[PDB]
Amino acid sequence: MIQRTPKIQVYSRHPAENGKSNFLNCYVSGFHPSDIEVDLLKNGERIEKVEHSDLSFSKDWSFYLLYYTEFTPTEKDEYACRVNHVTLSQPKIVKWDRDM
Amino acid sequence: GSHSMRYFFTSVSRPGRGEPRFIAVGYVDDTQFVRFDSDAASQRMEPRAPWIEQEGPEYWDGETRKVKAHSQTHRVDLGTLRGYYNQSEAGSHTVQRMYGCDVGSDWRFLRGYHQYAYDGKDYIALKEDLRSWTAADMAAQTTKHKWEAAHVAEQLRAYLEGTCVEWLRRYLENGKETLQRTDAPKTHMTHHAVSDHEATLRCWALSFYPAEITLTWQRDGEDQTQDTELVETRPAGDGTFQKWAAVVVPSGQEQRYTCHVQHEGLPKPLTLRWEP
Amino acid sequence: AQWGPDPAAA
Repeated sequence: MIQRTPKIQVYSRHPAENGKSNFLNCYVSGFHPSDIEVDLLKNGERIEKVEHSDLSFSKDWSFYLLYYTEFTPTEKDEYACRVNHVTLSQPKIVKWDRDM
Repeated sequence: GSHSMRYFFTSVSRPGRGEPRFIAVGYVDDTQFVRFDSDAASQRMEPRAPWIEQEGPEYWDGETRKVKAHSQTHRVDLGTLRGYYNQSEAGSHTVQRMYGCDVGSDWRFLRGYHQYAYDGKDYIALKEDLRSWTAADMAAQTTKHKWEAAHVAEQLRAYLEGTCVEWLRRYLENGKETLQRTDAPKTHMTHHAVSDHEATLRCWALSFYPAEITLTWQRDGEDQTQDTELVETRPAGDGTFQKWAAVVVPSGQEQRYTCHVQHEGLPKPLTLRWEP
Repeated sequence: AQWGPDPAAA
């Protein structure tokens, strides 16, 4: 079995402006096999209402998904994406940074 | 510009009980328009763009029939390939298939493709002339001989050069309001100081469609790829795409550096500079 | 629309 670890980007759908509604995305790509666990976190706690795209893949066969939920950013709230996959020894957390 | 219609299929075996998980998706260019998911309640091919909702019950019935048949072909294939590879009944395995057609700006056929994988490795693919097969190993050569004897390439070639193109044209017309619209990138630059001697300049492209874009840095008018970072183009979630490119510069020398943006929605040169 | 009626088995 080929195993390929997921690349992760965490970002907003629209420009991030504190106090104004938006959508938080976690885009996972480049991975194989397709089994993956992806959570969006608010101040370290799992967000319950998270939807995702239908599984698809690149010409190199690696899979990609978009996980997303509504959110309203603020100065003091922290957001992150947590991913686990058979290639990862422990879950990987990527913090949401509005400059990235 | 150019256009394409592509279908993607993924089947994943569930060896302890039942049939594979099967997920199918179809795209026109970078817009998903249909889906099937074996774990969903409808057991129908389902619309995922407004302009395909024009199609009548005949269409939905035919697309469902085809996708269900396909799912059963993968059921059987996962068995067959398990055996070709002398694998046990214990593990989960994956079959992937993608096929489709590209057309040029005149909407005439340019090329077609049909590729198949087992456990994320190449297995069998149609060659560019759509008349013979590339089989990666001896198992896939067994498949190639089956598909040659049953004249599969001839059927596929007639679909890829004809039917695929015709339906692509129908969709581009019917969905013209979005599918024939280009959304130029919305660009800006930001500046980020690391230390007193180094800064990062980041050049942003937001809200663009289609996803194909080029971002490049120059320094005093010459291409600069050293000390650059370019993230993978990513979906915004509202049908458009995003990308950025960054360059690390000596602080105080920002004005030497220019970001250049090419995209189908831009008729003319876009250049960005940190004068701010 | 999809290629039909059904892909050949591997």
